[PDB]
Amino acid sequence: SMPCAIVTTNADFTKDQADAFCLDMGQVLAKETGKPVSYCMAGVRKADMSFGTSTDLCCFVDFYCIGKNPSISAAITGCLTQHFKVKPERVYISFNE
Amino acid sequence: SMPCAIVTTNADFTKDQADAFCLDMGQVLAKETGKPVSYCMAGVRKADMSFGTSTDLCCFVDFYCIGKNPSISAAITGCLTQHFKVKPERVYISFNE
Amino acid sequence: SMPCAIVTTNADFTKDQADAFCLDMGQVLAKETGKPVSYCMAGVRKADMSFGTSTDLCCFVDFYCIGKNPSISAAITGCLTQHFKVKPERVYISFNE
Ligand SMILES: [Cl-]
Ligand SMILES: [Cl-]
Ligand SMILES: [Cl-]
Repeated sequence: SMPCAIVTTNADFTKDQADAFCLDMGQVLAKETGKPVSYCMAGVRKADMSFGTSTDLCCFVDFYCIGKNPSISAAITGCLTQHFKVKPERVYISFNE
Repeated sequence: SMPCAIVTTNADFTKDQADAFCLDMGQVLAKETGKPVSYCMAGVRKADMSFGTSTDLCCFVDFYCIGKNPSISAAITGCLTQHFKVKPERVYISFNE
Repeated sequence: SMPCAIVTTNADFTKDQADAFCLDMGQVLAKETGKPVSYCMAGVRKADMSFGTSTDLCCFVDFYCIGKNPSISAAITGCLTQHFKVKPERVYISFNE
C-alpha cells in the first residue's frame, strides 16, 4: 500500500493533460493494488531524455509500495500509452518496495 | 551521512522560494543527522501530481543516506509545511538507505 | 543491464544541450556496462538545489541496473563535468541495483 507512481518523460503534454493522466494513474494503482484511491499518489514531470540513439518519446517510472508483478507493469504502461502515446518498448519501470 | 532530500511537488513556488527551502532543508538534515551542513543536498522540482481524487497540493520526498526514523519524517515534513503549506497527510517520504 | 542514469541538476542548460548530454551519457553507460547502446536510458531534469551553504551548481544522479563500481562513478561524473561544468565534489550518485 501507500502506492505511488512518479513518471519522468520527455513527452510534450499540457498541465491539464498531465493532471488527467495522474488522476487516471491513481485509479489504475488502486485497481491494481486494492488499496483505496485516497492513498494513491501519481506524478509526471518533464525531462530531456534519450533511450538508445534517439530522443524519441520514452518514460521512466518510479513505483513505490510499502511492502506477482507484471500485472502492475502492463497496467502502468498501458496508462502511459493511452495518455502520451509512448511505445511500450520505451518505458522502464523501477519497483521500489 | 551524505544525506540528501529531493522533493517532487506540485506547489507553486518562485525560484527564490525554492532556494530558501533547499538551504533551510539542508540545515534541517544537518541537525537531524549530525553530519555537517557542507555535506547535505536538498532539491525541489516541480511536477503535476495527484493524491487521491484531487490535484491539491502534495509532495513526494526521496531521502538518501549512506547507511530510529520518525525524527527525520517530522523534521522533513515540518520544513515542507513551513515553506509550501502542504498538509502533512499529503506528504510521502521514501527512505533510501 | 537495462542501465539508466536520471540526473537532477540546477545547471542552466538549453534543451539541445540536455539532449546532447543524454545521448552522450547513453554511450558512456554502454561502454561502462557493455550492454548495447539501444538499451541505455539517460535523462536530465532541472531542479532548484543546494549543497552545503550555497545553491552553486550541483547534481544528483539516480543510476539503475537490473543486477566493482567506482568505474561507473568516474565515468558518469566526467560526463557531467564535460557538459555542465559541475565540480566533482558537488555530484552525488545513487546506485539502485
Ligand atoms: Cl487510463
Ligand atoms: Cl524550515
Ligand atoms: Cl561525454
